[PDB]
Amino acid sequence: GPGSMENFQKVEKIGEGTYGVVYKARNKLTGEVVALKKIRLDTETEGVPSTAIREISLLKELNHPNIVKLLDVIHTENKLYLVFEFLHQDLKKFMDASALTGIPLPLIKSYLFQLLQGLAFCHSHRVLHRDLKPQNLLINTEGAIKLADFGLARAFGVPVRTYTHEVVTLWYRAPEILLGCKYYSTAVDIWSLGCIFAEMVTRRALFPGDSEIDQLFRIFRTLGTPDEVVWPGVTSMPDYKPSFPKWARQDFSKVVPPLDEDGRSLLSQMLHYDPNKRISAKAALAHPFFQDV
Amino acid sequence: GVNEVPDYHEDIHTYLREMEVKCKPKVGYMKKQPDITNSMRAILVDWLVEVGEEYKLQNETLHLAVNYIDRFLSSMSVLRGKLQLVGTAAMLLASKFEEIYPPEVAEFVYITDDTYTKKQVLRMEHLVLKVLAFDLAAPTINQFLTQYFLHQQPANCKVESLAMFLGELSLIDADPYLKYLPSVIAAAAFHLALYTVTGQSWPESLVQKTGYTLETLKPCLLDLHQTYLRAPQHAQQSIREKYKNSKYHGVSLLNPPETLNV
Ligand SMILES: O=c1cc(Br)cc[nH]1
Ligand SMILES: O=c1cc(Br)cc[nH]1
Repeated sequence: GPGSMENFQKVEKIGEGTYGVVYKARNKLTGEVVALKKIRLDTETEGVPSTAIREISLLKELNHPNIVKLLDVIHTENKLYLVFEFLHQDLKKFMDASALTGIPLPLIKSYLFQLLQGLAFCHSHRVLHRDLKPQNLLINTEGAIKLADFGLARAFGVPVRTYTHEVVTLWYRAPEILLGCKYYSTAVDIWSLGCIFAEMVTRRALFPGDSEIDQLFRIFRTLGTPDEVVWPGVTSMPDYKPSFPKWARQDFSKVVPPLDEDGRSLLSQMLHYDPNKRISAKAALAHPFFQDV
Repeated sequence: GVNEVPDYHEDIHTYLREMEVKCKPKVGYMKKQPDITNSMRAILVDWLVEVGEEYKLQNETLHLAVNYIDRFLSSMSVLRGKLQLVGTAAMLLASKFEEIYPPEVAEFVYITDDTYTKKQVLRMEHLVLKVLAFDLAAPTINQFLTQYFLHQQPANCKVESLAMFLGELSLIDADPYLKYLPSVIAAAAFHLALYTVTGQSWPESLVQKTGYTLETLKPCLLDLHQTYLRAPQHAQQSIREKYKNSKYHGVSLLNPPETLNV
């Protein structure tokens, strides 16, 4: 709208999603460093892809310090460039590359708190993210962390209706999705963040399944196989099976041993089986875990 | 439970109220269109209802498309020959936004009886995106209705379907319904549906939520009551046909009340 490509100087390639590549670039007039996401449309025979229609439309609304900021959209006849604020790294690379003796607890706290602020803002604005994972959380040099990659996101109504099944990268996917439930809601994003919290502490994925059924069984062996008492309705869910093994819930202090009482408390509330009892982002912001952020 | 987002439904309602003002078409645009009329638009929307049925699209998709059209026609003059092209592109965009499995472009070309080419549809999709600056997450009548439904005691499916029906009828007639915001039409529809099926009225709990009273809703109620009474006579009938179906509890067959006692 405001910009054109002539004011940008590409610096280097920084990644790629589908539909194309991401470059780091510099605005030649203002000095601003940006990420340019190319979406190729001339190759597309179905016009502008729905992932991009959702990403652009939803990100235009979502203005928050912990959500990656869409600065502009350059729409040529043949190409679409999304101009974003630049952030140097994602949380996955940070975990791998630094964080060899760990992420210090203050930084884990700061990050989780920010992630929860970002997510609460999404939910307050009728948006499910539906792909929260460390690769889609970007950090800058100042200590901020921000939700990114809204290609899988969706504007919901209240109450929710049936949306796309099999969303969320498997390791971060909530049990209600895995059991084929007719409806899912804001709670699926909380589940992902719970997994991410754990992963920040250990630097390994909490539930690294190789399949839908393996993913379920890994959750069950950690949190116990759910029944009607812990999760009313679970046994009536489309892909629940009576033959599921009945694993005992293990002590939660063995799930993430280095984690303190407050951390354990918050983590357990994020990983509650029942989507109705699972803590909201809004409510989690007040958890005692964050008192010293 | 969480499917009703208890912790967010108020924030969401407030935000939608703000956005429906932003996403509002110009009330008087049809008079500024040299070559098209309310009647032509009624034909278009009625056809989009059929298309919605033919492809088993969500009702939300239909409402979004109508929003896109009305905003587009608020700044772009269109010849009658191209009105359907705008509508086809709008329905495509709404489908890509809202549907799990949107129909392919080819199917959208097919339903225009090859009046247009695939290239024309795709170029109009771009133009529509440019004109709306990609602001596609617009509040609809339905987004408000579903929230209002949560104040029923108890829930009644004929009330819900009847309200949806009345809300859809309002899409057809730019005069008078362009003057009313989605949240107001939804309120009028909900009250009228509730009153018709059960004799009850707009509940106090929704007065609390919305700020709207029967006084506030009175003008819209009076138009919507007229629309309901006249609906068998209207030139466009696709919504009545659609809501005869058991999917919507055959609500279009319910008799409208002769008076409202407001
Ligand atoms: O490096 C990046 C990538 C995206 Br996408 C957005 C901001 N920064
Ligand atoms: O391997 C499995 C086990 C069960 Br029970 C159901 C599906 N697949």
